[PDB]
Amino acid sequence: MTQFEGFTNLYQVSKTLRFELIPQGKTLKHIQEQGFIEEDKARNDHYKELKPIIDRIYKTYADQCLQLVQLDWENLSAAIDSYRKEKTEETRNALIEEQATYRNAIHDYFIGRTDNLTDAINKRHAEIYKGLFKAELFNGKVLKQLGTVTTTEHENALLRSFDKFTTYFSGFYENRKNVFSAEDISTAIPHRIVQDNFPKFKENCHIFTRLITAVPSLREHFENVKKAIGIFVSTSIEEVFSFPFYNQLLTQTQIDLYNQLLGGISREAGTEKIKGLNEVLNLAIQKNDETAHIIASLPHRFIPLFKQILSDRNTLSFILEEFKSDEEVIQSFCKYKTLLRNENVLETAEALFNELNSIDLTHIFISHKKLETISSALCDHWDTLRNALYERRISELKSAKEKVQRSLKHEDINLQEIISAAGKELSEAFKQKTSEILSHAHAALDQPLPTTLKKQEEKEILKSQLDSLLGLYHLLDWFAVDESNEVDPEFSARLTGIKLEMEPSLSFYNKARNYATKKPYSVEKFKLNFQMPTLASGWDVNKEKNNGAILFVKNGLYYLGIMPKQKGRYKALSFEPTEKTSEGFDKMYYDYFPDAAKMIPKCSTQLKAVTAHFQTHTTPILLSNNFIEPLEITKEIYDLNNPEKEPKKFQTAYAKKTGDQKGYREALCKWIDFTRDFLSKYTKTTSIDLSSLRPSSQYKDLGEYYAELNPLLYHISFQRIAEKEIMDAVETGKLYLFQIYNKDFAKGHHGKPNLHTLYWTGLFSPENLAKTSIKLNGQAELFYRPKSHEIIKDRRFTSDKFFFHVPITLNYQAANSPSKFNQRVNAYLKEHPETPIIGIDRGERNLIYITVIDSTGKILEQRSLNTIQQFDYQKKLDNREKERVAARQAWSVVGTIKDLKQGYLSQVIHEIVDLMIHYQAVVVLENLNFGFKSKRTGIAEKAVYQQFEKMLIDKLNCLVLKDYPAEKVGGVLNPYQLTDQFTSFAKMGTQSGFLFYVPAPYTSKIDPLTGFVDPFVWKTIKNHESRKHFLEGFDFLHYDVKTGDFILHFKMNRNLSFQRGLPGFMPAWDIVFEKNETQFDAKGTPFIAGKRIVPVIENHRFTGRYRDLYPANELIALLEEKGIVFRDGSNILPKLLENDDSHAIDTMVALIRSVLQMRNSNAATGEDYINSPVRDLNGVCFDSRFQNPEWPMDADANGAYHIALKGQLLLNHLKESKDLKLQNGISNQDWLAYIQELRN
RNA sequence: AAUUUCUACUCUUGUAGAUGUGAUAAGUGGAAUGCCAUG
DNA sequence: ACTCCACATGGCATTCCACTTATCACTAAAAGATCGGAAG
DNA sequence: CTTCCGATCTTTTAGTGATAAGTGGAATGCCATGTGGAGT
Ligand SMILES: [Mg+2]
Ligand SMILES: [Mg+2]
Repeated sequence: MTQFEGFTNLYQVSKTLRFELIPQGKTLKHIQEQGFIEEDKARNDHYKELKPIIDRIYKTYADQCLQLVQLDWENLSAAIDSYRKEKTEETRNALIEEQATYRNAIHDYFIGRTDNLTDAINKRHAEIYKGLFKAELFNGKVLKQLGTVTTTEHENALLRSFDKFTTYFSGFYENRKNVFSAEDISTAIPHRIVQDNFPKFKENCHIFTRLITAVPSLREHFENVKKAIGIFVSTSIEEVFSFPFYNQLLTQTQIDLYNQLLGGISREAGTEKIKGLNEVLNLAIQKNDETAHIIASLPHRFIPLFKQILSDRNTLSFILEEFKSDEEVIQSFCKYKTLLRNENVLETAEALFNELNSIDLTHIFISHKKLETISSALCDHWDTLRNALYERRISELKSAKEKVQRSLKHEDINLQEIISAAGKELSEAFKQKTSEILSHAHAALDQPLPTTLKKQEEKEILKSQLDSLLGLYHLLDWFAVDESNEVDPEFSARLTGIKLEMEPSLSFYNKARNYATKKPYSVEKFKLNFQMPTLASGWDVNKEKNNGAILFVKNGLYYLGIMPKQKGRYKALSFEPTEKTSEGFDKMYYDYFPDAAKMIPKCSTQLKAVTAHFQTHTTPILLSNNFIEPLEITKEIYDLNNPEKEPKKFQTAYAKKTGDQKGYREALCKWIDFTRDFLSKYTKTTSIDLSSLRPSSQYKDLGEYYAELNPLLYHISFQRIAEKEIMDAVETGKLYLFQIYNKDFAKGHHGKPNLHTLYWTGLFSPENLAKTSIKLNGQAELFYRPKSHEIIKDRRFTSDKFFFHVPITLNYQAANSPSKFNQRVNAYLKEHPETPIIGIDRGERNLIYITVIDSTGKILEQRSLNTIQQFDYQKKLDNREKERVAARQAWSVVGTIKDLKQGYLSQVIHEIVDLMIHYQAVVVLENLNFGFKSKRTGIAEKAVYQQFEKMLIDKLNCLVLKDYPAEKVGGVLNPYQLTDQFTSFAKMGTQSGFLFYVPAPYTSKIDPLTGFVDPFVWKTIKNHESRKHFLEGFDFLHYDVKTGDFILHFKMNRNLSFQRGLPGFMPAWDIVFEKNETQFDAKGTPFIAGKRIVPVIENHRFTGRYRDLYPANELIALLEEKGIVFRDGSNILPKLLENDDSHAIDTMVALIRSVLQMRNSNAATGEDYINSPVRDLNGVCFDSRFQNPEWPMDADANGAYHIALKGQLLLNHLKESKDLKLQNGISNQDWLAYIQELRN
């Protein structure tokens, strides 16, 4: 009988606690006068300068390695094709093996162990790779093998400024070893080549060959654009899109050339662009030819490749010049404005714009491409000018319409024909517009310039002037000056003169926009090192004089002590432990042996002495260094750890590959005995009570043995020190004493502590000291942030503050990773039938909506989480989102919205977790594609689709409730672990512990009472005869004489060509045009039943705004206008389709589409209800405006309710699942059939 | 209207909830401006 | 107190911003470089 | 006047089994369409 309290101590999690350090006593004088802060600031600055200098070596080596790659890519393409054909486990394993094989084949060039290279080149690559992650980068032991980097004297000084400090780059070495490795890291060069870029290139090749097979002219078009751009002159376009061409496109230059082939080289702005592959395909589609209809079915976009991991991008496009400071942009703009003033732009522009009143307008022309701008700016709509032109061309006349459209689409038009088509109103609006634009330009030129671009007003005035100048340039670009059509000579010459004068303003606008929108400078913290190469990397007492980090405890206040280097040497400061009743500090005594898996072979088998001993003779060697008794290394022990092959004989890989269970068991037992002897004999571990360990032959696998052994090697004890010694040490300057501090260590605190304060207090509590459940970690780091009753706004930023980031580890007694975590949760849900569901719907109108259901589908609690603790967070997020949108267009400080969303979700996660604990339920979420949620966050960044799964999963991974006692599960020492260990979103399955993912579709627009959905898809009824065929497919519809509602019948075996392909459980439906009378809810508000909300499509091409519709009222109005009698209750459908008028059939289809729309939304009045087009067997049509608590209230509440029921389906199928596994997704047919069978 | 830091506050020199840091790399999405086209 | 109206989209290019996603470390001790004093 | 070497400070190192990712596509929906401005 498993229990809900059993979900604890399953896996380790690592957390970082952050505290402010208060300098205690005279330590601030000693840390300031020795210049540690300034030296560490200079060290950080030199590191930031030196990082790209070092990166040049890695980029050069990666280039020189990747130009030598010569592989055959047919096997990987075949593997991907076979995986895409059928998604099964065996083909997935084959694809994983092939990807690993190619990732190793790429990695062999970096190592220098490939057959297809010479021995000298391989030796050079091996000797380059050997010193690539060491101090050989600094002292030139590997730089002279390359030579191409060509470091100058300042770069050499920067490189040698880190003398005896190379281990500062240790984390950089770990970061850069991920790149040159083939261990399936996403941030690796071979993984990027094999798994990221190659599927994109294969899809591009398949797209190209399909496109060429469909139409032959696109081959000539692609050859012409490839010749015109100027890339790959030796390879044809049939050879570029081929598998052997992927031996290139590995270095960044070839990738950028391929991307410029796809996208197109761009010249300077104001000059015609050379099109790309995607651009010319979009141009061919937009022509609306028959070939466009051919292409539209095909997938018509080539996918560009990704950047290489280190090499920077370069392009053939016009990289436009940038300014460097506010002084330069103001001085350059003042010079440009002065130049425009003495050249006298404005009087000759006004002469041009008043010359139209006394000139023959037949010798002037308007550019064809910009007539839409004039139409939008001058008249009520963009279509008015071209509609007038079309009517005028008709008035002076099948094929003639095409001739008129072809004349209007590409040939310039004179202004006299414009003035004949439109009349006096366009003339007066035109001169008014030029007068307004010239007035704006004159006002901009007379207005002085601000000095600096610091505050918003000084940037807004600059934008106001420069946009007016751009508007005058746009107005001046209206006229056509080219010789292809007739034009007055002197006017054209002077017009191109003033346009040539005005040309650089458009580039000036872009330069000022690129400068003015930069992020403002803000002071940031930097890592302190106290002139120590390895400061605070470990708390151990053996390393306490080299690391310097020692913790203390003083009557509940926690202190940190740093002993600096004295005259450049490590003075081993020692403390004498005294009697416990003496007043003073309690020193923390750390005892650790970091990991048995890495430290048993290092201190036993991988010594230089042992390896040198075993390459001449097989006699066992006795080791005496750091051993109380001489330990013996035998021959078979050394060959167990060095088997001259990748799998070792005592590990699970050998047993899986070979199957020799007996040999694996013998090797494992020998290794356990050897580790026991080693831990018995080593001085560091000779006092460890190893009697609690199991015998050697009982362990199933070595990882279990290490997971059991590791908690025994960690220990903390506290020793008393006299206060006089510590005070003398901190006064003399031999010790820097800081107090670990936050809000909860203040004088007057009353309430419950912070969660991290609970972690810190529970780490050093006596019960955790007796048995370690929370582990204090190394690699602590110190940061210094400078300067950026008496209650003061932003008091914390008024002075410099020392920070202290310290990692901790929770659930230390557990394993590193859980052992089949989902099996335990599935077993617990299998043995517990009555388990609720806390299903969640995410959106933007309602940010989070939840519904809690029981096992029988009833509603326990439904509630919108737009407001928590009397704060409507959705309105605040909407205001912030609108402020950011309006601020990024006025060149303001955009700011951050992540903080407010995190604040809102901190409340939401607490409410959801509180319901989880109080109901002992599961949480079902909707499985949304990353593209969809990124698109919806792009449209409105108020939304919380992302940043909600991550916080919920990370909270449930280590859930500590503040109220609960520490010894009880759920306390600070026994956290709840209700989710699987979070590694990455890609590797997450459909179930993560108690959190469930169900498919998204058919959860909102579904009737909760009977499970009806709209069966049609409205894209297939675009034409009138299809509307006739859709109309004759229905059985009947007639007016009920006693209830006043039209009852339309449906049989599901009809209109299969218009259905979306989901036959429901029911064979028939009763679609009802309900009587539009007044109904009252529980609160007494009136509403009209059957009301629908539909956007207006009166223009037949655009989506207008919403309007209220009444299907019964408009239906009876249509039928009374037609005069068709219906009071006898007879079927009207054959009486209706007997006429050939398109208006009646069109409004019939419109009414049917409107009545079948379940979701009715109107953001202006705040209405999100659902009305049901069909009738329940109880004789009540559903309407959520009744607001009965047994049924959902809004549409998002309905969405949450059907997320809950979709997870109810999974839990219902779990009870009959003998394999303790869930379904492999839920098909929409299965879900609809299940819900419609449950309702009926 | 105080906070390691974020969010909502002020019976309380503080309250309630949350908070994995550092480093590196990549991608996505907005906005402005150009070019070719579409309604 | 009513009613009309606000140009929109597709493919690329440049710059700027914000935000997300995916790896590594959470480390004592063995090995190697350096140096001040002893010995020749 | 020159050479060695034991102390001491940086620097590099050692490396387990999680076994996962369970598939089901063939297309849908998953959510919403600027909401706010003006004259008369
Ligand atoms: Mg939903
Ligand atoms: Mg929803």
